[PDB]
Amino acid sequence: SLEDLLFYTIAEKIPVHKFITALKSTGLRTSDPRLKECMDMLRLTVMLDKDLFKKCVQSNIVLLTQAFRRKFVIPDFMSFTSHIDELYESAKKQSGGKVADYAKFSPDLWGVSVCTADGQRHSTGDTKVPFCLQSCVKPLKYAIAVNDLGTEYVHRYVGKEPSLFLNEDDKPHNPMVNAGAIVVTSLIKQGVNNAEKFDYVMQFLNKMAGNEYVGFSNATFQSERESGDRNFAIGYYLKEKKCFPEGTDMVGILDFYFQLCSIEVTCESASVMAATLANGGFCPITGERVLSPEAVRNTLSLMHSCGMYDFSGQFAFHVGLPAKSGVAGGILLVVPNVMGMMCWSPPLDKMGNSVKGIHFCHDLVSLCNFHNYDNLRHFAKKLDPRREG
Amino acid sequence: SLEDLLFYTIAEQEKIPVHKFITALKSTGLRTSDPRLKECMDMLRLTVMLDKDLFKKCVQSNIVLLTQAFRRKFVIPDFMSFTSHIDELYESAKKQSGGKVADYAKFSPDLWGVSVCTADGQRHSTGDTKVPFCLQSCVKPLKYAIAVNDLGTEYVHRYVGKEPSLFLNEDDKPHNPMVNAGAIVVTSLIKQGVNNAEKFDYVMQFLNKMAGNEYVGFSNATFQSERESGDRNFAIGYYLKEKKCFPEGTDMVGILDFYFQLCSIEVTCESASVMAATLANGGFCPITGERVLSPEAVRNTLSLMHSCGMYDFSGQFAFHVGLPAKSGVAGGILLVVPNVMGMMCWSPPLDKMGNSVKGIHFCHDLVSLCNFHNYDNLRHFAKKLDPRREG
Amino acid sequence: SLEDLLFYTIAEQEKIPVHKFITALKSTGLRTSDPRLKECMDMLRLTVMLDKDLFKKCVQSNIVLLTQAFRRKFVIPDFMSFTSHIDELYESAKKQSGGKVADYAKFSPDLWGVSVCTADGQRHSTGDTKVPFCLQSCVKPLKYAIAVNDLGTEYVHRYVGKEPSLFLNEDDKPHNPMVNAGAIVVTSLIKQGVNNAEKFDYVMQFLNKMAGNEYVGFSNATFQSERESGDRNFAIGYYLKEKKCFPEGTDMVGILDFYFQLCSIEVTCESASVMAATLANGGFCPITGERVLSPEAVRNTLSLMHSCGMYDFSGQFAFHVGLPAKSGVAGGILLVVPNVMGMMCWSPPLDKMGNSVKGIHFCHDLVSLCNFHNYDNLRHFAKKLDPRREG
Amino acid sequence: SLEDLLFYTIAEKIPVHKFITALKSTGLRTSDPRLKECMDMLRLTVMLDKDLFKKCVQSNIVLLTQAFRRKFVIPDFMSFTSHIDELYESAKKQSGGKVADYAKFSPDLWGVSVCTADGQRHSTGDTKVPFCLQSCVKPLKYAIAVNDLGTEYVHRYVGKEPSLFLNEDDKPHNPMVNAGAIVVTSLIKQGVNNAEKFDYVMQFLNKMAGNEYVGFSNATFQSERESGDRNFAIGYYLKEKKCFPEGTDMVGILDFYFQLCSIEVTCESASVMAATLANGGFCPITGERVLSPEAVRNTLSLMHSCGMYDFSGQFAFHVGLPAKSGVAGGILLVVPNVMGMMCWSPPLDKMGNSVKGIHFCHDLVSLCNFHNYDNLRHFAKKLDPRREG
Repeated sequence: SLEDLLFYTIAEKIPVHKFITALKSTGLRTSDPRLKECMDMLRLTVMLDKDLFKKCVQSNIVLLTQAFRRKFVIPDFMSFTSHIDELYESAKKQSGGKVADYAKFSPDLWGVSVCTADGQRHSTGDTKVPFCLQSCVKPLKYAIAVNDLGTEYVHRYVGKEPSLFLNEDDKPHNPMVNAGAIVVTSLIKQGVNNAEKFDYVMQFLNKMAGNEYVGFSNATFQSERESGDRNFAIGYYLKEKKCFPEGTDMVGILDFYFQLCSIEVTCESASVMAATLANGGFCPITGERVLSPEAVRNTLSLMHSCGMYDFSGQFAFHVGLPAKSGVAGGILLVVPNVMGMMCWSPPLDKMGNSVKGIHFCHDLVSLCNFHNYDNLRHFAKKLDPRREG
Repeated sequence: SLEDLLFYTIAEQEKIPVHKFITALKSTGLRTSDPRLKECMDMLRLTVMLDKDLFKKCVQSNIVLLTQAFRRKFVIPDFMSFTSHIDELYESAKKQSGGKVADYAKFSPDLWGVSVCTADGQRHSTGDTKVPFCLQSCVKPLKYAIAVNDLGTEYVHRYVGKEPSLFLNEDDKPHNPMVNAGAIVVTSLIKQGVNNAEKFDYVMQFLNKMAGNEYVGFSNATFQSERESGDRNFAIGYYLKEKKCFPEGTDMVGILDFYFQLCSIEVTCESASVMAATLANGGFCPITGERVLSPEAVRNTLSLMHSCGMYDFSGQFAFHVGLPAKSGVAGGILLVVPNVMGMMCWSPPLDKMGNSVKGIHFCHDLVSLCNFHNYDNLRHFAKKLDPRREG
Repeated sequence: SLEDLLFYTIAEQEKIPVHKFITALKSTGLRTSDPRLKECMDMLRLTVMLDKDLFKKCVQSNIVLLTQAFRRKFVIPDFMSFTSHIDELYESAKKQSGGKVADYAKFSPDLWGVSVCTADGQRHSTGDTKVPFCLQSCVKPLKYAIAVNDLGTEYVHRYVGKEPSLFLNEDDKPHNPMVNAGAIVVTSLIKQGVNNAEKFDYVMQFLNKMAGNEYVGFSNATFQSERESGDRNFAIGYYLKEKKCFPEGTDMVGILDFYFQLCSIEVTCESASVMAATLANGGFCPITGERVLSPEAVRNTLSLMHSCGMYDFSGQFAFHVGLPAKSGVAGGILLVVPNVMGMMCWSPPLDKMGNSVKGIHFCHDLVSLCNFHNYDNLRHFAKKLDPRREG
Repeated sequence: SLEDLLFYTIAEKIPVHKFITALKSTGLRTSDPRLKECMDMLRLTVMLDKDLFKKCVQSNIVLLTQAFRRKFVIPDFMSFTSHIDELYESAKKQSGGKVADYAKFSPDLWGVSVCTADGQRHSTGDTKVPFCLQSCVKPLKYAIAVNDLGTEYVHRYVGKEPSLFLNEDDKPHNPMVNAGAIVVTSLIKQGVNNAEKFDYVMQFLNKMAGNEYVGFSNATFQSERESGDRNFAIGYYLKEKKCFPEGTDMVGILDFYFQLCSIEVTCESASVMAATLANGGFCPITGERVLSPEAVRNTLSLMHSCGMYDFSGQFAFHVGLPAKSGVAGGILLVVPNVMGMMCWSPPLDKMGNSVKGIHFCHDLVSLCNFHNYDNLRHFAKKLDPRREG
């Protein structure tokens, strides 16, 4: 039987701690939601045997086996993890950039979290501090919209390419720019009032993050409606051009838009969000299906072309990964079929992207064959974390 | 023993006819003419029943590969079913009879062909895949790969930009190598110093390598037609000369002539499909096993195909198809599906934006069907089918 | 004696009837209601035959001008013939029945009127010149003149540009005061500090001066309509607020409301024609003799009318007509012929570019006929006729 | 009789010199072509009397009277002339600018010539040196074209407004830019070969300048075909777009275009050209009709909008006069109904206009009410040279 087979794999009686260290090794976290029952059993008890063991691991056997038979998308997780630490310390040195002077804390924070498509977790630095999604949320509400309404409908209102405000057919160029994000906001969960629409998006972000940290920054929501002249301008221009769905309260939508920009996450929780996008719309730490593959494909496409503001082409060329930056200092990054990530560092460059975060993404792809158009079979001197030795 | 084990798997009882072994091999998708199969095929022709021993004698040579092929470890294992899908898509697009043909081309509006060469050498064609047509702008990715391979990204991009689009961008570089201006600057970096005839032979050599040595030709008829309406290109040429866009000591009128030549290069669906596959395959020609391009050159070529490869229709195309491709005014669409296969679709009648009507139809169809989109998931892909899997 | 000499020139033998003197005066183009003629007309009404003495008693007052008028030293001396030409042009354009009316306006497609006031006070109208319509964008030159007159070119152009055309130019100033953005910034410089009702009264005062005190009104109907579709203007308003385009401590939503108000101001062809003439006349209202505008303000207003006054049609218009003008969505075209006269043409139906169809027709016609083009020659003007001359 | 009346006007016997000084005073030049016979008579002879006088002045009486009865467009010419000298010395101080590094002489040359619509002449500085028209010729060949073919026809090929190369209807924006000047060149005198076309334009420029200096700089013609890559580029682009008239040799037209750019003039002769444009198409020193009023109106219009390159709007706003600058350092300037001018000074500004020349044009209009939209009746503190005291 599997838990016998596995009992031998890990033994030659078993000391409990010695099984925990074995597990964390595979990349998994003790807290893993899919590992609940097993941890519940172990928490009813310090030295297992085939009967005691089988008793606990029974309910989560398929997963535990796949982790211990090194069948995760990244077999040598410990090795891959120390490279990430190298990349982190390397990007730490880069001390350029200005903080959003309108943000107001320390320019000495920096964090990276990884969540594989298999649930494997890693962090370095300030990964547990909450910060604001800002523009990092634009791909998310877009996914939500398409998930609920579908490509066809959603792109009656917004465009699908890069760049003024309005494209050929008088739609905002795409939903990664404010004009387009504002429109997309007006499509989500119509009819109900804003408070309820908001509760709904928060619920959706919760599934996306496997229920890890998602919060809200009223401080930020106030600064946004505060300095939102530019955004109000766009709003009226959109109203005038009849860009919204019938029966829309435009001033209402802007207010909604600002709340969404003030949603909080951490490197860790966000990395899980990113991971769901890596993973076909399935949240990798709960196994729950959150987004239609169609919403995920569309989101990854437009992140690719339009995710790093003015720097999107340079980025697509040298990095080749769907990412999305935001003004609080985040870079949501997705490596399809492998992992999702969240990089956070307050100081931005001219173009509005986290300086350290940009340094990190470049280094990452220069190291491993994660570039969209890297070949998995011949890739020169890069390394492939997906392979054993 | 490896050729024993395989003898047992194909032998049902202690002698195999030669036609039965041949017929089992064909279905795996390989052609008998496969270059990595030459010795084996020689040995066989030099003889009608093999025993464990007379068979060992004919397969030992290319055994690693004969194994992977019979043990269905190819990139598309059930190649026969995948192939019937290609034919359905082909027939589906054969119906779409829109579009106007280029009028500078004197070709049948009812020519239409598709060829596939997988990253492993598996072949399939259907329709007019043997006729030769000119690459035209389809050549742009190829010669850009050649440039970056001989000179390296850094140098080649001192002279040409790397992004979509008044002819020149901010740094007074043409926008990217997939537009005429960019293509003319790239043309000027290849094989510097030596004369045109040689630069040309040199590229043709390189194309032959990429095509695994199948048909690469040349159409003087077209090359003359090109130089007799290259008013817009001469303009570009003079403007670039003025903005100091070429390397030192470039003869611009000569580069323009070299560039008309390259557009006039000929291929067939089948040979082009092999070229596409070399690009799909990290630089190795998949039917010769030979390294042709630095993977750095292949990544770049692909990047720019995805973003500026379909003329004004690139954005729509990248969103809906998500595959690097390049079209040309002759009716050709070079298509690459990274890690899987290369393709070439040829149908002369173009739509409004300069792309083959049928080739375009076919490309959307292909991705509706299989999870080949750049941003499809290999685990969860809803209703699409994965030709890389078994059940 | 001056009033003797003139008595002799109009007296044919030693007593003049009053109706004969009146009838001779009318033909010179003056109206009896002329403000610089008031005392003379009072004296006359206070009385039917004048002798050398009872006439001296009624003309001494405004004698300088009565002289210039009877001695044909006006800017257009044979005013009666010039007037019949205006009517021909009027009738010529009355035939042109193209164009759509603004649908935000509920006016007869068959309303059409033209008024003339020369730099000397000579008046002529024909068609519906008594009906009141809204200035709309026709007000833009006026309030820009007011700005530059109260504040001076240098200041006013710290806030708005001075050239034809993404809303903002290089220096992040609206392009020019004749487009909505420019107009909204200008609106924000006038009468700073005090409240809107007063700023408004203040402008109306200034318009009354410019119109020699003839009809300036206001349409609340329109002002309400304007504020109920000012989505595009509120957008401009927010964008300007963001780019720090206003002076210190401007209330933007209030400026936008003030600006809708100014668009809703009412005039008639006749009163507007006097305004136009003040602009034609270096700033002096030609029927009151009163200075209303610095000539520095008048030159600028005119410069910008010539270059950005006819919406997207300014370049064509300046080439073919060569006269500063401004149109508005109500159907009005403020026209100035420097040193000669001002005009106002009103016909509600607009063409594709936002200009009155008949007003446009009429303006080209006018310059076909007379050498009034900015760049016609006063000596050699081929087949055109000069209304400033005698034979 | 007129020459009696005039004899008294100038006497109370007449010493010949004393009549010459009297004449030059009115603004006229002794060499005046319309004063030929009179000067011929005086040159058959030193102390006239009514018989002797009448004898000489008879043939040119109408003109001489109009000059001596101060009936010229500028009555107080001597006064107006010293202001011009003020303006000249004022602009002389301004020592910025770079010379066309591709031109190659002294950045210390500077000249202004005036020719009134009445023949009155004045110069200061280097007004007798020949320099190249360069772009200053663009309005001239345009006038020629329209004179011979008419507005309707000529604007089938070129535009009439400011700005890439091609406008809405695929015509160059206007003939003051190279693309448009090249087209206009292809319209002039078709059929005949270039040498003959050129002879014809030279003939036309001769009438325009009252037969004053017009020459040709082969040195310049060679530098032009030399560095003409940009121009060749435009040529092919124009060929491709079918912008030329049927049966045109495009490479031929470019060569023609370069010759025209190498035509020489002086401040003095050019000022006469400008004067013909001021004067309705009549050459003011010969009385000859050279250009249709239609060609003159059109030329003045497009000089107004497009004559000073990028600086055309600034210029139109602050100066209000039709002008046209050229890269050798000329500014052809026209004050309609009054005078024509030529300002020359090698050093250019960023935009390509003579620095001193720009200084001069601004000062000129700030002084006198010559601005297009100045009022001749109320004009504040400017002076009106057209009026007596």
